[PDB]
Amino acid sequence: QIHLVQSGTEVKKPGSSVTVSCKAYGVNTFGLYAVNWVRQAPGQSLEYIGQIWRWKSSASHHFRGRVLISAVDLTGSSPPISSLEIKDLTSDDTAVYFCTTTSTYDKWSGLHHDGVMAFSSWGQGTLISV
Amino acid sequence: QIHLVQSGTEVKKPGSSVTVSCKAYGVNTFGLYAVNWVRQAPGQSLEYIGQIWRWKSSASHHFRGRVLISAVDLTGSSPPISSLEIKDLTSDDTAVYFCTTTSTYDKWSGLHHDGVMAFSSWGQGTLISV
Amino acid sequence: DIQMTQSPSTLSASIGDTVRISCRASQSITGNWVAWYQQRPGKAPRLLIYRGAALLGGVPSRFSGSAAGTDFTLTIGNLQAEDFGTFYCQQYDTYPGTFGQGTKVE
Amino acid sequence: NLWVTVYYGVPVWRDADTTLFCASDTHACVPTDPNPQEIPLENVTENFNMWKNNMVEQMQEDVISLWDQSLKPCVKLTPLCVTLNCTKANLTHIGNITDEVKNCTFNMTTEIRDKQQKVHALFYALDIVQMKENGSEYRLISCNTSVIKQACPKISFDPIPIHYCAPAGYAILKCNDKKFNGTGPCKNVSTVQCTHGIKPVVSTQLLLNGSLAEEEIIIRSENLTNNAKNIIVHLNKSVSISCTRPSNNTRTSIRIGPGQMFYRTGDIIGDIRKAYCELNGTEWNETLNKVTEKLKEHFNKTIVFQPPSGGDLETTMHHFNCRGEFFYCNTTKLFNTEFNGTIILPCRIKQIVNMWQGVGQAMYAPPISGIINCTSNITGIILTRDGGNGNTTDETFRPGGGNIKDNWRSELYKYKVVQIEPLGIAPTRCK
Amino acid sequence: IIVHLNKSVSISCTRPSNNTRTSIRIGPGQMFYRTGDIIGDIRKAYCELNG
Amino acid sequence: GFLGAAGSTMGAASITLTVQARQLTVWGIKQLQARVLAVERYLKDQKFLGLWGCSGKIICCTNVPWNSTWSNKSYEEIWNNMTWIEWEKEISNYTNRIYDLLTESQNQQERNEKDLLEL
Amino acid sequence: GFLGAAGSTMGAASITLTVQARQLTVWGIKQLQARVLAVERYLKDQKFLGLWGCSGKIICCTNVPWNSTWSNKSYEEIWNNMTWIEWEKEISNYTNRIYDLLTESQNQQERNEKDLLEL
Amino acid sequence: GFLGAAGSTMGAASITLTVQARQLTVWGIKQLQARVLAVERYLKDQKFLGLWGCSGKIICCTNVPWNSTWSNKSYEEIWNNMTWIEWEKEISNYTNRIYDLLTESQNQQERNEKDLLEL
Ligand SMILES: *[C@@H]1O[C@H](CO)[C@@H](O[C@@H]2O[C@H](CO)[C@@H](O[C@@H]3O[C@H](CO[C@H]4O[C@H](CO[C@H]5O[C@H](CO)[C@@H](O)[C@H](O)[C@@H]5O[C@H]5O[C@H](CO)[C@@H](O)[C@H](O)[C@@H]5O)[C@@H](O)[C@H](O[C@H]5O[C@H](CO)[C@@H](O)[C@H](O)[C@@H]5O[C@H]5O[C@H](CO)[C@@H](O)[C@H](O)[C@@H]5O)[C@@H]4O)[C@@H](O)[C@H](O[C@H]4O[C@H](CO)[C@@H](O)[C@H](O)[C@@H]4O[C@H]4O[C@H](CO)[C@@H](O)[C@H](O)[C@@H]4O[C@H]4O[C@H](CO)[C@@H](O)[C@H](O)[C@@H]4O)[C@@H]3O)[C@H](O)[C@H]2NC(C)=O)[C@H](O)[C@H]1NC(C)=O
Ligand SMILES: *[C@@H]1O[C@H](CO)[C@@H](O[C@@H]2O[C@H](CO)[C@@H](O[C@@H]3O[C@H](CO[C@H]4O[C@H](CO[C@H]5O[C@H](CO)[C@@H](O)[C@H](O)[C@@H]5O[C@H]5O[C@H](CO)[C@@H](O)[C@H](O)[C@@H]5O)[C@@H](O)[C@H](O[C@H]5O[C@H](CO)[C@@H](O)[C@H](O)[C@@H]5O[C@H]5O[C@H](CO)[C@@H](O)[C@H](O)[C@@H]5O)[C@@H]4O)[C@@H](O)[C@H](O[C@H]4O[C@H](CO)[C@@H](O)[C@H](O)[C@@H]4O[C@H]4O[C@H](CO)[C@@H](O)[C@H](O)[C@@H]4O[C@H]4O[C@H](CO)[C@@H](O)[C@H](O)[C@@H]4O)[C@@H]3O)[C@H](O)[C@H]2NC(C)=O)[C@H](O)[C@H]1NC(C)=O
Ligand SMILES: *[C@@H]1O[C@H](CO)[C@@H](O[C@@H]2O[C@H](CO)[C@@H](O[C@@H]3O[C@H](CO[C@H]4O[C@H](CO)[C@@H](O)[C@H](O)[C@@H]4O)[C@@H](O)[C@H](O[C@H]4O[C@H](CO)[C@@H](O)[C@H](O)[C@@H]4O)[C@@H]3O)[C@H](O)[C@H]2NC(C)=O)[C@H](O)[C@H]1NC(C)=O
Ligand SMILES: *[C@@H]1O[C@H](CO)[C@@H](O[C@@H]2O[C@H](CO)[C@@H](O[C@@H]3O[C@H](CO)[C@@H](O)[C@H](O)[C@@H]3O)[C@H](O)[C@H]2NC(C)=O)[C@H](O)[C@H]1NC(C)=O
Ligand SMILES: *[C@@H]1O[C@H](CO)[C@@H](O[C@@H]2O[C@H](CO)[C@@H](O[C@@H]3O[C@H](CO)[C@@H](O)[C@H](O)[C@@H]3O)[C@H](O)[C@H]2NC(C)=O)[C@H](O)[C@H]1NC(C)=O
Ligand SMILES: *[C@@H]1O[C@H](CO)[C@@H](O[C@@H]2O[C@H](CO)[C@@H](O)[C@H](O)[C@H]2NC(C)=O)[C@H](O)[C@H]1NC(C)=O
Ligand SMILES: *[C@@H]1O[C@H](CO)[C@@H](O[C@@H]2O[C@H](CO)[C@@H](O)[C@H](O)[C@H]2NC(C)=O)[C@H](O)[C@H]1NC(C)=O
Ligand SMILES: *[C@@H]1O[C@H](CO)[C@@H](O[C@@H]2O[C@H](CO)[C@@H](O)[C@H](O)[C@H]2NC(C)=O)[C@H](O)[C@H]1NC(C)=O
Ligand SMILES: *[C@@H]1O[C@H](CO)[C@@H](O[C@@H]2O[C@H](CO)[C@@H](O)[C@H](O)[C@H]2NC(C)=O)[C@H](O)[C@H]1NC(C)=O
Ligand SMILES: *[C@@H]1O[C@H](CO)[C@@H](O[C@@H]2O[C@H](CO)[C@@H](O)[C@H](O)[C@H]2NC(C)=O)[C@H](O)[C@H]1NC(C)=O
Ligand SMILES: *[C@@H]1O[C@H](CO)[C@@H](O[C@@H]2O[C@H](CO)[C@@H](O)[C@H](O)[C@H]2NC(C)=O)[C@H](O)[C@H]1NC(C)=O
Ligand SMILES: *[C@@H]1O[C@H](CO)[C@@H](O)[C@H](O)[C@H]1NC(C)=O
Ligand SMILES: *[C@@H]1O[C@H](CO)[C@@H](O)[C@H](O)[C@H]1NC(C)=O
Ligand SMILES: *[C@@H]1O[C@H](CO)[C@@H](O)[C@H](O)[C@H]1NC(C)=O
Ligand SMILES: *[C@@H]1O[C@H](CO)[C@@H](O)[C@H](O)[C@H]1NC(C)=O
Ligand SMILES: *[C@@H]1O[C@H](CO)[C@@H](O)[C@H](O)[C@H]1NC(C)=O
Repeated sequence: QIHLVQSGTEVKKPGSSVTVSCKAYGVNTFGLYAVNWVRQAPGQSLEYIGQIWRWKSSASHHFRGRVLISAVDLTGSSPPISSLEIKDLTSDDTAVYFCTTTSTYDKWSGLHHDGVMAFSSWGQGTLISV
Repeated sequence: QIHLVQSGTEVKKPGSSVTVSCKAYGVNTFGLYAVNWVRQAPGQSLEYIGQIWRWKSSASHHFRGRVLISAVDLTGSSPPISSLEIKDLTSDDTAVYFCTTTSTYDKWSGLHHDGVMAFSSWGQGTLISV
Repeated sequence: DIQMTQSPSTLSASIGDTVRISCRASQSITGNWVAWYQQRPGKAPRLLIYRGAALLGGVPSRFSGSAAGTDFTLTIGNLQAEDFGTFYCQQYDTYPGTFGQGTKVE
Repeated sequence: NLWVTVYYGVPVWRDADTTLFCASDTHACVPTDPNPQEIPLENVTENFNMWKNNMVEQMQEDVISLWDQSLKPCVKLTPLCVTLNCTKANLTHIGNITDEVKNCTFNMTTEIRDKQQKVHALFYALDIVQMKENGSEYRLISCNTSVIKQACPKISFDPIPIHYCAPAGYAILKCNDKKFNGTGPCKNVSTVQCTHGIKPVVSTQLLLNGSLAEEEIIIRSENLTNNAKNIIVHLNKSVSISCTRPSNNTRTSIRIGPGQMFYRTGDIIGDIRKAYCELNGTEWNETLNKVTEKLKEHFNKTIVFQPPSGGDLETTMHHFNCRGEFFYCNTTKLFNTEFNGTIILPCRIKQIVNMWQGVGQAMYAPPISGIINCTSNITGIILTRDGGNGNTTDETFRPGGGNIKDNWRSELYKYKVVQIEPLGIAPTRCK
Repeated sequence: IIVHLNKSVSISCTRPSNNTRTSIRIGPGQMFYRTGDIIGDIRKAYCELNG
Repeated sequence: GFLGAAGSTMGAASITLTVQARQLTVWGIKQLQARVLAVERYLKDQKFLGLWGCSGKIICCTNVPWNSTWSNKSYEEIWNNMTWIEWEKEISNYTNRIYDLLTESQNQQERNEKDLLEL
Repeated sequence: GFLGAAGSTMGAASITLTVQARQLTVWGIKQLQARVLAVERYLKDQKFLGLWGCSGKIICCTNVPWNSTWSNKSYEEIWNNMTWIEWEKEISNYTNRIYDLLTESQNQQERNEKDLLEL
Repeated sequence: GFLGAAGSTMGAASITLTVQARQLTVWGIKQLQARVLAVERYLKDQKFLGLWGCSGKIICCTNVPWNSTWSNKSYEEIWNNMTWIEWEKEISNYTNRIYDLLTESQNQQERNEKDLLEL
C-alpha cells in the first residue's frame, strides 16, 4: 500500500525556480527505499532526472548544478517527503515530473543493480509549464 | 585428599639396616598409584632412590642390591603401606627420605612417561642420621 | 642420563615483581617432559608444573611455564610472600629422573 | 629428510563416556542381533576402575525409564484413599496367615458419580495404617505420601537379559583376569561391541540369578577401611533357594470407574500357611565357611555374622520379586553366628511397593490366583561392617542393602567404554 | 514507542510485612502453601526512586 | 582384527589398517542422538582428511618436511620399538601445528597448480 | 529419467547413470528417522566406493582380473542381451568376494606407491 | 577470519577460501533437527562438488569453455573491480545452465578415459 502524492500544476516564467514535493504514504523509511525523479515531455519518452538513495543525492550530467533533490524521513504527523528544486527554468522544461519509489532492502532482488534501479511505484505526476 | 604419613627420625650406626614406612591415606590402591622413594642430602638436591609400580619394584643403579622396596594394599584397618629397607649404611646416607605417590590411571596424563614419573603428592619426610 | 642445570642460583625480588628461572638440559626433550617444584624451608617440596606448561588444581594462575628444546622457563607474576624458597626443576624423559640444583627466591 | 605421513585407522583409544545402544533377544530397547564377537588384544595392559564407571548410571536410568513407561497407561487408584473398616478375617471355611490378613469394608465410587458401592477386600497388615490408637479405623500406607497406580495385568515382571552395545567410533574393553577385584591393571584384555546379557534382577541382601566367579570368591568394595561402604561378595558356586506361598488367593475385580478395574483378594481358599523359602543347610554352611576364609585375607580378626541391627521392613529383610509377588523374607537363621538338613525362612507378602526410591511413587501389585512356587540361585551377598572401637577381638558383618547400583556393579565390573581416535601422523621417507 | 536510555535510573522496591508461610496437605503428596499470618510492619509495599 | 594391533609396533600395525576403517519401528531419543553424533564424527574426520588432499586414502603422503623439534627419534626407533599410543602421546603438543602446516601446503599446491596450468 | 532404461540392456543403461545418481516447525519423529536413515545409507555407499579408490566417480576401473568362475559368459552377451537386474541376480553369490579383492587391491596399490615414492 | 573477505575484490578473496571451508543428555527436538539439517546441507554441497570432479578441492578447474553470453566482461574488471556478491548476482540466471554443463563434461571425460584405457 504505497501511495505517492504530489503537488499541483505550476505555471511559471523563464528565469525562475520551482519545487515539487512527493509524500510517500506506506514508505516506512527512505533508508530502505530509493526515490527517483523522472521527466516526461509532452509527447516524448521518459527521461531520468535524479536520485536520492541511502541519504545521498545525485543527478544526471544534463542536470548537474541546476537540479537539487532533498528528502526527510517519517515524522510525527507527516510521511516521508522528497523534494525536487529546478533552477533557471526555460521553455524546454515544460513536462510532467514523476516520483518513483523502489525498495532496496532485498539485496538479491532484481529491481536494482548497484544504484541504477527499477521504478516499482509511481506518483500521479505534476505538470510544469514554463 | 592424599595424606602421606611417614615414620619418625632414627639415628643409627654404620653397618646397620633401617626401615622407613609410608602410609597413604586417600590412595584407593597401588594398582593405580605409583610409589616413588627419593633422597635429599642436607644442603643438596633431590636424588631418586626407587619405585614400586604395578606391583613391580625397581631401584636405580647406585642403589641396586642394598635398597629393598615393598608395599601392601588397602586392608581392613590400615591404608596402603610402602616401605624402604636400606642395608650397609655409611656416613654418606644421612639425609631426608621422601615418599611420593603419583596417579597412573589416566594413560594420556602428562604426569608419567612409561615408568619415569613426576611426583604429585609428597610425604613429610624422615630424617636419617648415621 | 640427562643432567639439568639452573643458571640463576640466587635471586632477590620484591612483592609484585616478576621472576624468570631457566633450566638447560644436556639433551633436547621434544616431549616437554619437565616438572617445576617449590620447597619452603623445613617442608616437603610441592609440585607446581608438569609437561612444561600445565598447572595443577589449586596452583595460582600467576605461575606459568614455557618449553623449547633444551631451554625451559618458569615465570612468576605478581610475586607474593608465599612464593619463597628453593625452586626445583626435574626431567622425566629418560631413566632415571633427575632434578636441578634449585634456585633461591625471596 | 623425512616427511609427514597421515594414517587413518590407527589403533588408539581414550577413555570416554557416551550413550550406549540397548539390545535384547521416548525410550525403546528393541534391536534383536546380540550376536557377540570378541577380539583379544595382545600385549595390552589396561587400567580398570569399577567404582567410576558410567555404565551403572546408564543402567539405573534405563531401568527407571522402562518402569515408568510401563506404568504410564494403566489404572490409577486415587479412589482407594478411603477410610477402611477393618476387622479380623474369617478363614475357618510354619504358621498360618490369620494374623496378617485383615477383612476391610469400605465405600467406592461406581462408574456413575451419584451412587456408591459398599465392598470388601482382604489386605495385608503391612499395607495398612491405623488412624486411632484403639479403633477399627484404617487407611492405606501410601495415602499420605503419593498416589498409587495398579500394576497393569499385561505387565510381565520377569527380567529379560539386556546387552549394551557401543556405537560406531567406540568399543567395549573387557578384562579377562580370572581373579579381578574391579580396580587396577588388567594384562589379558579383549574387545567387544556388545556386553553379555545382564538381567535387571532386583534384590536386597542376596544377589540372585547372576553370573559366577570363574576361580574363587571375590570381595569387592570401594573402600575397605570405610565402614559405610558396602561389601559385595561374589561366589563361584550358587546356592539353590526355593520360595513358595501355599495360600490359594481369589483374584476378584471391582469396576471403580468408566473402564477402570481394580483387582483384589476375595478370600483365602485353603492351605492357610505363611510363605516360606527353603534352602539347604550344608551348602550354606560350606558357602559361609568359604566366605569367612576369603575375608580372613583382608581383616586380621575373627569374623562373625550378625543379623541387621535395625530399621524398617525394607532395609532389614531380604526383598525380592517373582511371579509378580513381592516377598520380604526374614534372614535371621542365616547370618547368625545347627544348619542340618533344610533351612526354612518365613516371608511376608506386600502389595503396595515402592521399588525405586522416588520413582513411580508407589505400585499396587494385584494378587495371583494360584499357588506361587519359585526357584533361584544365590550368587552373591551384600554385607556391611559394623563400626569397631579398636578394642574388640572380632569384626561383625551384617547383611545389608543400600543402592541398587550394587546389584549391577557386580555384573558390569569387567567392562570399559573407550573412544577410537583414528588419525595418526608419522615421519616417513615418502614425498 | 521504545525509548532506550544511556544512563540507568536505580529503583529499589520492597515489601516490609513479615509473611508466615504455612502448609496444608490437600491430597496424596500434594502440599499447598499459604499466607498463615502477617506480622512485623504492616505498611504497603513500595518502590523508591531518586527525583 | 579390530584393534588387534594395539600392542604391536607401528611397523606391523601400519599393515592392514583398513580393518579399523571398515569397522568405523519407533526409536528412542538416545538411539537417534547417538546415530546423529556418529555421523557427525565421521564427517568431521573426513573434513580434516579432505583439507589436506587425503580424501579417499588410508596411507596418505604429504609434502611437509618433518621438523626435528617435533620429535628427534630415529626412523628405526620410531617404526621398530614403539606403539601408536605411545607415539601419539609423545607428539601431542605439535598436532595442531602439523595440521595447520598440512592445510597451508595443500592450499599452496592448489594455487601453484592453477598458476602452472595458466601458463 | 529416474530408473528409466531399467528394461534396457546394460550397454544402453551405462550411458546415462548420472540421471539416476543425481536423485540418490515440529517435523515429527518419523521424518527425522527417515532423514537420518537416508543419510546413513548414502554414507555407507560412499564408504564402499572410497574403500576401492573410486570415491568421486560413476564409472571406476580397477586392477582385479575377472575370474571366469564368477561368470563365464561372453562380453557381447553381457553387454547386449541381459539387463542389470538379471546380471546382478546371476552373480549374487560372489559379490562379497569381489568386494574383498577390490579392497585388498587398493591397499596393495597404496603401499606400493608409498614404497616407490620412498625409492 | 570468517567472511572477512566480503567487501574485498574477488582477486584478494580467492586466496583465502579456507577459513570459510574450515568453519562450515536430552538435547531437544530443535537442536537435533538443526544438526540433521546442517549435515544435509554439507552433504548436498559435497554431492554437487563430486558430480563435477572437484570432491576434495577448494579451487577446481574444468574443461567447460566460458560462453560470452554469460558474462561478456573483461578479466581485469571481474577480478579487480568487483566483489563476490555482485558477481554472483549478475550471473544468477545462467547458473543452472553452467552446473549442468559441468556434469556432462565430467561424464564425457570418464567414458573417454575408459576408451583410452581399452586401447
Ligand atoms: C533513523 O536513523 C537514521 C540515521 O541514524 C536517520 O537518517 C537521517 O535522516 C535524515 C532525514 O530525516 C537525513 O537528513 C536529511 O539528509 C538529506 C540528504 O542531504 C544530503 O544531500 C544534500 C544534497 O546534496 C547535493 O547538493 C549539494 C549542494 O552543495 C552537493 O554538495 C551534494 O554533493 C549533492 O550534489 C549532487 O546532487 C545534486 C542533486 O541532488 C546535483 O545537482 C549535484 O551536481 C551533485 O550531483 C546535501 O546538501 C547534504 O549535505 C548536508 O549534510 C551533510 C551531512 O554530513 C553535511 O556534511 C553538509 O555540509 C550538508 O549540511 C548542510 O545541510 C544540513 C541539512 O540541511 C544542515 O543541517 C547543515 O547545517 C548544513 O547546512 C547531504 O549530503 C537532506 O536533503 C535533508 O535536508 C532537508 O532537511 C533538513 C532538516 O534540517 C533541512 O535543513 C534541509 O533544508 C532539507 O529540508 C528541505 O527538504 C525537505 C524534504 O522534504 C523539505 O520538506 C523542506 O521543506 C526543505 O525544503 C526547503 O529547502 C530546500 C533546500 O534545497 C529547498 O530546495 C525547498 O524548495 C524548500 O525551500 C536532511 O538533511 C540524515 O542525513 C539521515 N542520517 C544519515 C546518517 O544519513 C533516519 O531519519 C532515522 N529514522 C527515523 C524514522 O527517525
Ligand atoms: C586386587 O587384586 C590384586 C591382584 O589381583 C591385588 O594385588 C596384589 O597386591 C598384593 C599386596 O596387597 C601384592 O603382594 C605384594 O607384592 C609386593 C611386591 O613384591 C614384588 O617385589 C618384591 C621385591 O622385588 C625386588 O627384590 C627382589 C629380591 O630378590 C628381587 O628379586 C626383585 O627383582 C626386586 O629387585 C629389584 O628391586 C629392588 C628394590 O625393590 C632392588 O634392590 C633390586 O636390585 C632389583 O632392582 C619381590 O620380592 C616379590 O617377589 C615375590 O612375589 C613373586 C610373585 O611371582 C614370587 O615369584 C616371589 O618368589 C616372591 O614371593 C615370595 O615372597 C612373597 C612376599 O613378597 C610371599 O608372599 C610368597 O609366598 C613368596 O614367599 C614381588 O616380585 C611385595 O613387596 C609384598 O610383600 C609384602 O607383603 C607380604 C604379604 O604377605 C609379606 O609376606 C612380605 O614380606 C612383604 O611384607 C613386608 O612389606 C609390608 C609393606 O608394608 C610391611 O608392612 C611388612 O611389615 C613387611 O615388611 C617387613 O618385611 C620386609 C621384607 O622385605 C622388610 O624389608 C621390612 O623391613 C619389614 O621387616 C606383597 O607380596 C600382590 O603382588 C598383588 N598381586 C599382583 C598379581 O600383582 C590387590 O591387592 C587387590 N586389591 C585389594 C584392595 O585387595
Ligand atoms: C531366577 O530364574 C528362575 C528361572 O527362570 C525364575 O523362575 C522362573 O520364573 C518364571 C516367571 O516367574 C516362571 O515362569 C512362569 O511359570 C508359571 C507356572 O508354570 C506352570 O505352567 C506352565 C505352562 O506351560 C508349565 O509349563 C509349568 O510346568 C507350570 O505347570 C506360568 O504360569 C507363567 O506363565 C506366564 O508367562 C507366560 C510366558 O509366555 C505367559 O504367556 C503367561 O500368560 C503367564 O503370564 C510363567 O511361564 C518359571 O516357571 C520359573 N522357573 C522355575 C524353575 O521356577 C526366577 O523367578 C528367577 N528369580 C528372580 C527373578 O528373582
Ligand atoms: C504508517 O501509518 C500511517 C498513518 O496511520 C499510514 O498512512 C496511511 O497510508 C495509507 C496508504 O499508504 C493512506 O491511504 C491512502 O491515502 C491516499 C491519500 O490520498 C488515498 O488517495 C488512498 O486511496 C488511500 O486511502 C492513508 O491515508 C494514510 N494515513 C495517514 C493518516 O497518513 C502509513 O501507511 C503507515 N505506514 C506503514 C509502513 O504501515
Ligand atoms: C577410605 O576410608 C578411610 C577411612 O574413612 C579414609 O582415610 C582417611 O583419610 C583422610 C584423608 O586421606 C584422613 O584425614 C587426614 O588424616 C591425617 C592423619 O594425620 C591428618 O593429618 C589430616 O589433617 C587429615 O585429617 C583420615 O584421618 C583418614 N581416616 C582414617 C580412619 O584413617 C580414606 O581416605 C578413604 N579412601 C578413599 C579413597 O576415599
Ligand atoms: C602439552 O600438551 C598437554 C596435553 O595436551 C598439556 O597439558 C595440559 O595442560 C592444561 C593446562 O591447563 C591442563 O588443563 C590439561 O589437563 C593438561 N593435559 C593433560 C593430559 O594433563 C601441556 O600443557 C602441553 N605442554 C606444552 C609445553 O605445550
Ligand atoms: C465397622 O464395622 C463394624 C462391624 O461391621 C461395625 O460394628 C457393628 O455396628 C453395628 C451397629 O452399631 C452393631 O449392631 C454390630 O454389633 C457391630 N459389630 C461388632 C462386631 O461390634 C461398626 O459400626 C463399623 N464402624 C463404622 C464407622 O462403619
Ligand atoms: C469379610 O467381611 C464381609 C462382610 O463383613 C463378608 O461378606 C459377607 O459374608 C457373609 C458370609 O456368610 C455373606 O452372607 C454376606 O452376604 C457377605 N456380605 C456381602 C455384602 O456380600 C466376607 O465373607 C468376609 N470375608 C472374610 C474372608 O472373612
Ligand atoms: C570356589 O572358590 C573357593 C575359594 O574360597 C575354592 O576353595 C579353595 O579351593 C582350593 C583348591 O585347591 C583349596 O586349596 C582351598 O583350600 C579352598 N578354600 C576353601 C576355603 O575351601 C573352591 O574350590 C572353589 N570352587 C570351585 C568349584 O571352583
Ligand atoms: C526374624 O526371625 C528371628 C528368629 O528367627 C526373630 O528373632 C527372635 O525374636 C524373638 C522375639 O522377638 C526372640 O525371643 C528371639 O531370641 C529372636 N531370635 C534371634 C535369633 O534374634 C526376629 O524377630 C524375626 N524378625 C522379624 C522382623 O520378624
Ligand atoms: C534495600 O537495601 C539497600 C541496602 O541494603 C538500601 O539501599 C541503601 O541503604 C543504605 C542503608 O544502609 C542507605 O544508606 C543507602 O542510601 C541506600 N541506597 C540507596 C537509597 O540508593 C535500600 O534502601 C533498601 N530498599 C528500600 C526500599 O529501602
Ligand atoms: C466364619 O464363617 C463360617 C461360615 O462361612 C461361620 O460358620 C463362622 O461362624 C464364621 N466365623 C467368624 C468368626 O466369622
Ligand atoms: C586370556 O583370557 C582368555 C579368555 O578365554 C583365555 O582364553 C586366554 O588363555 C587368556 N590368556 C592369558 C595369557 O591368560
Ligand atoms: C607381543 O610381544 C611378543 C614379544 O615376544 C611378540 O612376539 C608378539 O608378536 C606381540 N604380539 C603382537 C600382537 O604383536
Ligand atoms: C524396449 O525394447 C525395444 C525393443 O523393441 C527397444 O526398442 C526399446 O528401446 C526398449 N526400451 C527402452 C527403454 O530401451
Ligand atoms: C576496503 O577498501 C579499502 C579501500 O581503500 C581497502 O584498502 C581495504 O583493503 C578493503 N578491505 C578489505 C578487507 O579488503
